[PDB]
Amino acid sequence: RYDDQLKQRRQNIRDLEKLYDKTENDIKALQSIGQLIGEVMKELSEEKYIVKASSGPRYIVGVRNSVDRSKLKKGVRVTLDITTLTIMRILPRETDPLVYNMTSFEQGEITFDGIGGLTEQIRELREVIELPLKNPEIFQRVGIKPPKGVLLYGPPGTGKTLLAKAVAATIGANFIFSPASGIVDKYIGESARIIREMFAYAKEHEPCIIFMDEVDAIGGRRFSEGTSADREIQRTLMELLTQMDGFDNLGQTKIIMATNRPDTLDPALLRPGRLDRKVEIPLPNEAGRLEIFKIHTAKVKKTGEFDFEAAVKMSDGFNGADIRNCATEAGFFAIRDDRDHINPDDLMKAVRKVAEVKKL
Amino acid sequence: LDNEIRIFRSELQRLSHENNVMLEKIKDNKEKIKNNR
Ligand SMILES: Nc1ncnc2c1ncn2[C@@H]1O[C@H](COP(=O)(O)OP(=O)(O)O)[C@@H](O)[C@H]1O
Repeated sequence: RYDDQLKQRRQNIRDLEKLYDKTENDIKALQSIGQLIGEVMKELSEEKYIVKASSGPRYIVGVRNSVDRSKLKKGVRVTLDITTLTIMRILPRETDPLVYNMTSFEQGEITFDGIGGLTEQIRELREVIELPLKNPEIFQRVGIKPPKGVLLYGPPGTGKTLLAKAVAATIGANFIFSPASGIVDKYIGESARIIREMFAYAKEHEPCIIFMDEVDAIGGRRFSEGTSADREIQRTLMELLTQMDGFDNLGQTKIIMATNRPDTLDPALLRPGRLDRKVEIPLPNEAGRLEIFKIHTAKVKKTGEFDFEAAVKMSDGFNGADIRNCATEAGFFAIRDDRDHINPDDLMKAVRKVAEVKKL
Repeated sequence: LDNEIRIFRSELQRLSHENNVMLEKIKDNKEKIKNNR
């Protein structure tokens, strides 16, 4: 009887030792007041560095005992106190997985790439890019210098983002990709820090491929007036070039870029020897469109027919990426007639609207 | 089992002292946070 009255107590106490340690933890943190964030321009001595805060100024500072003066160099991100302004700690890996993300299975060496439209391209990039990566100890002794970089231009609405994503995945290369928007959309004046990190991260995961679209955004002014307000639109080209020159072009890192307006490109660089090989790309033809429509339309409950042949012969003057719309241009009429298995009548009048959609 | 309650009441008298003690150090911190909140 008088045993259970105690047995609830050994439970009681341990149910407080948990509670206590928490309430004693937090006060152990509140004294540790906040800090301030900066970035470095250069270096002068182990007793004096330079910084650049995240609220303007370019202070001069010293440094604490603990942190290795070795790791402190240019480009690094930094933290320090508010009054004395002495640097203590570092945080690398300015993560932004919305920006980039790896494809490790792209290092599979047997991956699938069977969408339609284009064969000699995927055939030739295999020539342009495979050999300098797998056993490139020959390009030197033969004599030539391989291409540091590539460029892939064409018209819009063609679905090439998935292409370069694919062919580096069958070959067995570690693929990563980041648009040139968020690096200048999310990050107005803290951008090029991401660039160099995007390579160092890429280095120690060698070999690897790059891909990056909307590349015509780095230009901005392109020194359209030489005012000191577009330093972001200027330097963001600079750090790009200085870094890609630093590869040595050995055969464990290569680069891809793309846009629609190469005539709008910035040949201040990326023309002569950096993006040496320029490669245009075509549109479909009398059977490619069935090689395409066999992809999207195949993935939905139609009736099952081959009006494609008699269809595309009616089609002409036809870009590429309008095809996810063309099926769904018909899907918006099957449901209207309260259907499940559509007919080609929706397809025979599908484009009949879409051709006028190209007008504007 | 007479010696039971002459003994197993003693521990009960102890853990009450153990409980009210730990009950207060948390009350102490419980107020601190409000002072710094
Ligand atoms: N050859 C193709 N095969 C399959 N889908 C394609 C093809 N070309 C374009 N598309 C479609 O277009 C879209 C991708 O185009 P997108 O990547 O935006 O081109 P770009 O990168 O030139 O802007 C996808 O919805 C895709 O289904």
